[PDB]
Amino acid sequence: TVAGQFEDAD
Amino acid sequence: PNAPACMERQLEAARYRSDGALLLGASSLSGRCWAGSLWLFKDPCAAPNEGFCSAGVQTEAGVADLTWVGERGILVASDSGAVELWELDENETLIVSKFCKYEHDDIVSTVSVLSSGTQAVSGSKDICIKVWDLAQQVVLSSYRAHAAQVTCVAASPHKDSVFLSCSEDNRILLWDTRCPKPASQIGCSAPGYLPTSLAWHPQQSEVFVFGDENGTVSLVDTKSTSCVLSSAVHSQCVTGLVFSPHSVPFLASLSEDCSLAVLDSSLSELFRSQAHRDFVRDATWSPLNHSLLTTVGWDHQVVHHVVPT
Amino acid sequence: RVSSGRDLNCVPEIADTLGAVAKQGFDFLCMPVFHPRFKREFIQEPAKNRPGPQTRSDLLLSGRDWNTLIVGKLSPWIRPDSKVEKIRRNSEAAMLQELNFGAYLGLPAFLLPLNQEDNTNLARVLTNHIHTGHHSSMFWMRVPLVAPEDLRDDIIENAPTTHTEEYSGEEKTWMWWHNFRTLCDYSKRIAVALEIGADLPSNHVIDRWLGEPIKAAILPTSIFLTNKKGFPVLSKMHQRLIFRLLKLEVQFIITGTNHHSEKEFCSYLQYLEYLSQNRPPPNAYELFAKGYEDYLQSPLQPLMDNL
Amino acid sequence: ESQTYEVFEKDPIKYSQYQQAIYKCLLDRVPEEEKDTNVQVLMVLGAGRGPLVNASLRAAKQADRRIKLYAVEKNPNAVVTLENWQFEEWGSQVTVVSSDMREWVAPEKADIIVSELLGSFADNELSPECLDGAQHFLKDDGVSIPGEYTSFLAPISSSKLYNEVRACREKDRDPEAQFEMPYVVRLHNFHQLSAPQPCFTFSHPNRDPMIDNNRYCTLEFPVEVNTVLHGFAGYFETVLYQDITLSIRPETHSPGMFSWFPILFPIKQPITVREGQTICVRFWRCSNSKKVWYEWAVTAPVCSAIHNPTGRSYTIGL
Amino acid sequence: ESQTYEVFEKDPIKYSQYQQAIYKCLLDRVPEEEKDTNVQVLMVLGAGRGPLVNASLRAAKQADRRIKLYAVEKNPNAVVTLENWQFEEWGSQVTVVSSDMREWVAPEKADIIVSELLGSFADNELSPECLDGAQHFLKDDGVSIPGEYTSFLAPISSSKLYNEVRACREKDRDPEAQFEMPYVVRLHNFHQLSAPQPCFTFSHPNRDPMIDNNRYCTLEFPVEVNTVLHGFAGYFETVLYQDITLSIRPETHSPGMFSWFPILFPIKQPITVREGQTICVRFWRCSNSKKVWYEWAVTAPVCSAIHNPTGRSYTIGL
Amino acid sequence: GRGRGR
Amino acid sequence: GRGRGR
Amino acid sequence: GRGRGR
Ligand SMILES: Nc1ncnc2c1ncn2[C@@H]1O[C@H](C[C@@H](N)CC[C@H](N)C(=O)O)[C@@H](O)[C@H]1O
Ligand SMILES: Nc1ncnc2c1ncn2[C@@H]1O[C@H](C[C@@H](N)CC[C@H](N)C(=O)O)[C@@H](O)[C@H]1O
Repeated sequence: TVAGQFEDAD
Repeated sequence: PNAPACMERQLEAARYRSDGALLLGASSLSGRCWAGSLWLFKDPCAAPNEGFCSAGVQTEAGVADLTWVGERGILVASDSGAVELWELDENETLIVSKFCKYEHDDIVSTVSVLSSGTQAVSGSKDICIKVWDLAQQVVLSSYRAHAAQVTCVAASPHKDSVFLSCSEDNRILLWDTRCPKPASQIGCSAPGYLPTSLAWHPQQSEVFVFGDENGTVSLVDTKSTSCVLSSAVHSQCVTGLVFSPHSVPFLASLSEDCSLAVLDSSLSELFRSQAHRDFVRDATWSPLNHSLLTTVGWDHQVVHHVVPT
Repeated sequence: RVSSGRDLNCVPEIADTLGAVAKQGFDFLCMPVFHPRFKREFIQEPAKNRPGPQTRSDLLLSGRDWNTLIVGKLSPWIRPDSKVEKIRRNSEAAMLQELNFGAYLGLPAFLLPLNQEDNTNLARVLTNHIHTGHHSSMFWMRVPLVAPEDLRDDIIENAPTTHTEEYSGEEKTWMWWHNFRTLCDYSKRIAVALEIGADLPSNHVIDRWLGEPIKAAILPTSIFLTNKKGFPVLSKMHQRLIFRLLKLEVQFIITGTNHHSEKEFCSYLQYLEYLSQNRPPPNAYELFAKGYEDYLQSPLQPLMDNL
Repeated sequence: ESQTYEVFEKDPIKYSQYQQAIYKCLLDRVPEEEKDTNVQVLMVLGAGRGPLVNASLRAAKQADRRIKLYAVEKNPNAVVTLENWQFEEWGSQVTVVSSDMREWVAPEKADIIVSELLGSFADNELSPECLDGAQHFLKDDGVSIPGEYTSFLAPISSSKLYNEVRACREKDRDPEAQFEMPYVVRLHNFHQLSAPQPCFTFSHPNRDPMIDNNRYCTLEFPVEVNTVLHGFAGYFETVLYQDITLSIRPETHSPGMFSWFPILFPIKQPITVREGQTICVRFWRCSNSKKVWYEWAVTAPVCSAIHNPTGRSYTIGL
Repeated sequence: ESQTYEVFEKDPIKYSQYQQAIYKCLLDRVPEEEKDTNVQVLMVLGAGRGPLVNASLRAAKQADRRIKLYAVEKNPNAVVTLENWQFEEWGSQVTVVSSDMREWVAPEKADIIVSELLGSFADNELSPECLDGAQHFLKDDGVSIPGEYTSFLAPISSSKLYNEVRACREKDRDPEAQFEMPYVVRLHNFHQLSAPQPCFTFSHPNRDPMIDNNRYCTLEFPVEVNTVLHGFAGYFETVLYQDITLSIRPETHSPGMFSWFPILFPIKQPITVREGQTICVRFWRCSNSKKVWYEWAVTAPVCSAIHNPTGRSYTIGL
Repeated sequence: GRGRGR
Repeated sequence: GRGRGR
Repeated sequence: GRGRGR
């Protein structure tokens, strides 16, 4: 749903 | 008292309030619903009749342990891995949930309150101990020093931020959270049998007692060279240990063998009983009469004993 | 889809718990058949005569639901390898009772732990149960990749940890497994359910593990990292391991509590879906070979017989 | 398993007839003048998951006779389900016993004992042994439901059944053991060479000073088809109480009832038969206080080996 | 068979030791001032053909103590010989009973119980079960002969014995079954890797609140040379009464005794061993109220499958 | 096995 | 049987 | 046979 919901943690 | 209709048939915790009121936590370990409940009796004798309970409430899940946070605060450990705090109303007629957190994984096996009274310590079966600030309503700290289930924890009654913890990995650790690497590994130095319960001596500092699987109550000193004196009083594991409020406390021990044993300072069996028909879960000394001991077990009984103190 | 399940040890009521689990998108629930804290005795007179039911009845669920939705767990208090004769005997009796009840319910799988090095008595009891009657319940052994003793923090003053490489010491958990299946004689009804844990071991250890008959993989919710948006995520090594496991068609079991309270628990499962998709799609060879993997077939002999 | 009991409970005819028999027995035993004061002790043996207990309670309610009920069950999981039922619904009226009836010592003498231990063959599941063990705690005037049961045999020809039996070769076993054990089959594709004839009869309670279950029977079956005999199909009938009956025999098959399938006793070698050549067969029911087994052989028209001697290939543990 | 008893009676050492133990117990139990009135009731369980009865009579005669002798036997064929003996020589002094001590009801309590049920492993013949059954008719101050027996194990490597056991490939049976059953064999061509260690121990009479014969043992054997473990030899040592003892353990073998041979517990695959390693093995004695079987597994240096799980291959009929 | 068999 | 098997 | 064997 949210854009970049699954983007890796930095 | 607009309380639950009936209790769960497996009493799990008993605690005497300074005023004399008895808090009794029960859970349903069998049947369709595995729920829990708490009850407060202004008259210990009337218990466990649900009609004479001064107050009562039904918890979300089972109740594994509980403790008095003060004169009206009740801190409870739940099978859902949640630690919760309830508060009595001004009239002490209703138990109202105040706080409830699911920080712990698995099921919280035990809980305790530090001497300061505003902080608590909990141990879970998921290899972890946690220190909470009740006033702040957060988890101050989390530790993983054991390699197996944290069987028991016991706050120091005389020194704040000091508490013992015993696990199934056969380690007894004396945590002093004021310094780095708080765990101290101080113990009997006898890895023979796993510990099962701990108890600080109310009067003597740095001196405590513990129990193992084979029902051997051992008295040890923190500052000593692991020197201990032990007695094989029970034929089964010692589920709990309680010290009397006398100036020379007697040690009350209850075991899986469904028996009670009151021992002197020398661990000599001063009195014994086998009234219960099942596991004895908890015992507590009545503040009004120091010779009266109230014990609760899974047989759904509250047994009052008069000890020859 | 990626078969995913939920691991719970506190189930106040089955109906609502299953409703909530299904709503979150899980496919099966791992639960205790008996209450975890309800100790039971079998050789002590006052205790063995305990009245009343010993557990919730099977009538609560349809026979289909038991056979597909539920996975039994062994009670934590059962320690068949205890040093005390009484405790050992009680643990044996309790484990046998729980396994028999699981068979009675016809559970598809039953989850047992391997948290300690020595498991000879447990293996003996399980083998005895297998060679007794006819039942089809698989057994999943929960074996951490890293032993619990090695994952504890350096908090003890008198028992400090060691930073030695311990190349041979990282395989110990596998040994625990290897012995166990050896004791049970490579029974086809025993499978592994390894627990990922926070930190991964050397890549060779993971490669060795991937050759074992892994059926499930336990993901604690504590290993998921938090991204800048507050959602759970996994590190690169964890992502690679998850890809390799997905290539094996393993069943993922999310365990623990919702650490990312701001979000929903389903957020965890969704992430696995995001990993399920976007993975390298199968090539022509893999698609061709699908359906024939680890399936033994005799070679052709065109000279002797006609194709 | 749970599914076994679940499929058992799908049959309404058996439990309805059990309820009818219990109701009639209660009416007979308790006269109207003693309705308020007389309470009958009823013991349900092998209560399983409790359908028999529910039937007994409904029969007592409709007959308006007071009853006190015991439910004996040896399976611990069925015991768990029964205890949950008792706590939830039945209450103090039903007392659950988790013990084998042969070893249990009852606190009271039962007025009625209701049981269901009838396999495809009448006494396949050792109903006689369990009931004779339970008789010791029955009243001198007590009643046992089912009252009596008989088993029937009928020769059958089935190339398909013989082929499937021959295909039951189990490695790690005597090569010809599959032919020495009975199977329960629907016998959809078969030819019956004669009407079934009674084989064994059992009645309870057994007041005979001799108490033995070993039996020997000989049967003659006229043949009018000149075919090949492949095995023996076994059915059974039972009288629960007076008129109330329950059977699976084709001529008197209970309508709708589907809880049992005919049993099959194979023969090692097919035997050709002619227009005459009455088929003479012999059946033995033997035991040794630790096992029970059946031995059968055909003596006419052409003899055959004795099957399953000394329980060599198939036995039922006591 | 009669030949078995014939070979049994050849050994004089066993019966001489039994007579000595009896004699001593009688002397201890009957003081001189009560010599002519204190008549001790002595029961010989599993009397067999008489040898124990003759030994008891000789011990009583040489001790000058009055005795009253019962001889219990279940084998009817041996009962015939016992009755002939009693009618001919013993007379009314000896009462012969044709029953099983586990079900017989003695008319009165007995001061002493004499039995010779010891097997090669001292429990493979279910001596503990029979003696526990017999204990119900023993006086509170009674004595049991043997009063205690221990069974010892010792690893052994023998290619010849391994090949022999491999050659015991029976038909219509699991090909690996031969490796899951103990064998009693005269160990001649074998190498013993370590000294035997006590495996199991039983004592009678048993007065503890709980009576259970299920046992679990773990043994560690140091090894000082490269070798190939092939099995475990098993011996026993019995303390008949005080110093009077019988043993077949090599370091304390009873001189001249030949009535017992060591038992052999094989393992499926040979286990290579190196000096400095320790062979860790585990033994289980399990019983299900109808059978008694052993289960053994090798845990170190390399694991091996549990042998004979649930008495799959070898069982002793209770 | 629906009916009366395994 | 696919591949080169049976 | 002799000894203690069948
Ligand atoms: N000797 C015995 N003592 C006690 N229960 C027994 C014995 N033999 C069989 N049973 C039980 O009898 C039951 C058989 C019945 N459940 C069969 C279906 C029947 N309609 C019922 O539900 O009662 C099983 O639960 C068996 O465990
Ligand atoms: N449970 C039992 N009840 C009665 N007799 C038994 C039982 N078990 C074994 N026996 C008998 O015990 C005897 C064993 C002895 N004969 C062994 C040799 C011994 N030297 C003797 O001749 O007495 C056999 O005759 C068995 O039939």
